[PDB]
Amino acid sequence: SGKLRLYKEKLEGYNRFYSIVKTIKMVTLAKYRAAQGRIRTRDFSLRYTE
Amino acid sequence: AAKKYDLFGYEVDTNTAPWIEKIKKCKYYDEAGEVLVNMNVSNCPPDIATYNATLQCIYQSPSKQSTPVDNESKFCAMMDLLEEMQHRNRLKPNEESWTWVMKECVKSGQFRLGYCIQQVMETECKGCPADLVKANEANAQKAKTEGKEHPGHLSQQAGLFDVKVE
Amino acid sequence: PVADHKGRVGHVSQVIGAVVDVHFADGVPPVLTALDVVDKLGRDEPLTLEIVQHLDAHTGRCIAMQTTDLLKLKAKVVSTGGNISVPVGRETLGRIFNVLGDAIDQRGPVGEKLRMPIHAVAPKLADQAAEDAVLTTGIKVIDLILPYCKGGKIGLFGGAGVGKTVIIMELINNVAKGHGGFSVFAGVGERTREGTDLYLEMMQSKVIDLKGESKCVLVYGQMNEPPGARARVAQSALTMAEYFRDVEGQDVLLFIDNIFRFTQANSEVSALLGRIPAAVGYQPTLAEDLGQLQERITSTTKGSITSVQAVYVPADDITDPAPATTFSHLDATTVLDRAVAESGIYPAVNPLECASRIMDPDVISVDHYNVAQDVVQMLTKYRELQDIIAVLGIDELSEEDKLIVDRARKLVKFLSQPFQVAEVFTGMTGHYVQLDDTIDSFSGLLMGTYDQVPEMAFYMVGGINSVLEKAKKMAEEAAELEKMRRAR
Amino acid sequence: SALTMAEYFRDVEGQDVLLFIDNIFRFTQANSEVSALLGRIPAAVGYQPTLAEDLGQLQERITSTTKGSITSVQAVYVPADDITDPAPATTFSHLDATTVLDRAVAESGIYPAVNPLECASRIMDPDVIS
Repeated sequence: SGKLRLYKEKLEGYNRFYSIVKTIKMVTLAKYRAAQGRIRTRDFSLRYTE
Repeated sequence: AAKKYDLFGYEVDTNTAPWIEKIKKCKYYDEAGEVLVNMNVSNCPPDIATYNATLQCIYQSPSKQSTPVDNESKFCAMMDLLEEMQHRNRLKPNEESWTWVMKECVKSGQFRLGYCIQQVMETECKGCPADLVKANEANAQKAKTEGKEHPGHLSQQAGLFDVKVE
Repeated sequence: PVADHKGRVGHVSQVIGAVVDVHFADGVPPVLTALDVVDKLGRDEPLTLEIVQHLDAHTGRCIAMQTTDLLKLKAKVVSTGGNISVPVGRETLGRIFNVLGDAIDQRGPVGEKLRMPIHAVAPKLADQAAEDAVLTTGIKVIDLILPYCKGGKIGLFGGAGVGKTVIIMELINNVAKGHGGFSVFAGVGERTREGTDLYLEMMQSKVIDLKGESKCVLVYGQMNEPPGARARVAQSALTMAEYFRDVEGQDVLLFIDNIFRFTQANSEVSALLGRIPAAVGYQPTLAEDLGQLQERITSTTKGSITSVQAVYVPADDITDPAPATTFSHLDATTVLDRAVAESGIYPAVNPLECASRIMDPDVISVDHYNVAQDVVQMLTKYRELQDIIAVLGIDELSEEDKLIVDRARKLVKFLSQPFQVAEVFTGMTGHYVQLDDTIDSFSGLLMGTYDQVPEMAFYMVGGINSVLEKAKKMAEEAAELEKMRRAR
Repeated sequence: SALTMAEYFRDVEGQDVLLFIDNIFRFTQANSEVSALLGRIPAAVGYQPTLAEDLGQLQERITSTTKGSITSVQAVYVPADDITDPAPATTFSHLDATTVLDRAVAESGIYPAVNPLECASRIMDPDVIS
């Protein structure tokens, strides 16, 4: 049946979308964990720039 | 005397001698396997003695069948049988079992397998019969004297673009 | 007493597939009556038929329990005087039976003293238990988070690779050990390969002691049998359990594997009769067929029968009529996950995925309910903290969060138990944890009393005392290591 | 009737003959229409219960024998582009080469609208082709 075929295609297609985006989160998670070092190493550079 | 029992607890027949006599009367060692099949079908599980006779039949028989088979190998048949009596039908090969295999290697001329069997017998058994070791080494010297230690095609040189994959 | 229809003779009028019409001159016997094809026919097995419908005052339509090959018309058929009869008693322990109650184990005659009909009315409303009671299985996870209901149905979701067989065997051993009740296993639509494996394993765990006393009966209506048998094997096993429940007043355990194959078998039988299937394609009597079976499984004033049924979800659709109708009769749910097993936790049970209806103070003790809820809450928080530590870092957790993580990890390790059935294979001696110990052991851990014990001391141990003794053996073991590493 | 003519050319004349058929699905459709009036319970989707055998007998006659060769090209209609329909699905097993057209490819301006990921050929082997 076509209607069942359509829905099955849609579900897996959305699953492929969840996979390509789950990877993005892992990537941007790394670029944020590594980038969290600035918070500890900031706020004293610009003291006299104030 | 003591009654062995099967996986479901039922008793089994332990009188293997009558069937061993049948094996000793086989002219081709493929017939020996048929006797073993009848033994199991009769609820008579072959023991170490029965397997030893079968190995003897393989060594002492001319060929597997009356007509030649393309790739007959007595050593393979013996090793396959040994795997059955150790890995599948829980039992242990003994010295006689390995010696028969070694006798086949020296008789056939496969000296390289003799080295492995010699290592097996020494590691597993007390030691390999020195007579068989001497014969196996003698075969090795004959090959090297005749320059046939390895097949020729392996020795022949080759290159990246000189190898026919086939 | 004897029924008048015993010995009544009839002739096979019509044969189609597994459906046979028998004509009786003196009148068709009552429905569900069993008949034997006396005619020789040169067959290899006897042919038994069960009346399911009455076509007229003399003709009756029946379903054959065996193959109907070589069955000619006009063949003689003799009534057995009642419904199918199955042997019941202590003589059936450690034996394998079929729908007809015949020992298929080739281990000598059964020698029963009594037989009972397969079809028996469910207990009346006046026979129901006065109050709900807990079934102490001896397993820390089950007794704490998803306690069993005496006389209730438990859906054991999970397939192969999670230790279902060992959990089944452990329950069989524990129930007899603690409650002194027997067990009946019913393989409905069972692969004959797996049925053989279970019998061999049960003999190795000695739940079926051929030279001693067994504590389990087996009834196997495997796939190879026609649908007329796979739809009655469960009832036959249920009849055996009912005998122990009533005559002996025990608390029996009835395992059914699966309950979906029971639905499938009864669906095929209905189709053969020509009944119009309902939605999806199941028989119109789907609800009644399950009801006539489940309702017979309850806790009466004499004893009880707690059933552990393995549920299969077709096409992974939880809304399918078969599982949907089955869930309406399940009192508890036990979910097994491969992921838990791969982590080294046995039994592999997902505590947050299980459920139970007796998880209420009105039934279980207030302390038991409070502890169980606290464990569930801590586990849920632990999952949330897992996401954070895998995102921001473990060091980012506050002091309270770190303590919660440590306690939760101990709980996860502490939920694993060594089963006595696995002593031979795993070597380590098993443990039977009493409910009182379980509540105290987990209650103390939640408060923080055991905050100094090492985490690994809870892995595959039974009870709080085992945690302490294993700590001694660890502290003393490490003492030698220090004297070695200090020296040398 | 057309196949019989081809068979005669194959056997009696011993010639290599081409056989074009368009559309083979209609043969199944015609049988389904009359099947209901013949007192045959419809099968799944609604085709006649003899769908497989009726098509199989005709297809087996369309073959190359030791006397001559028939190169057969049959157009197959897929109702509503449902390639899992019983009629098209029963024809894939009677063919050496299967050219599976796609509507999406055609809508993109690509002609012929062949979907190479769904097509197959038996002679796609190193032994037969270079």
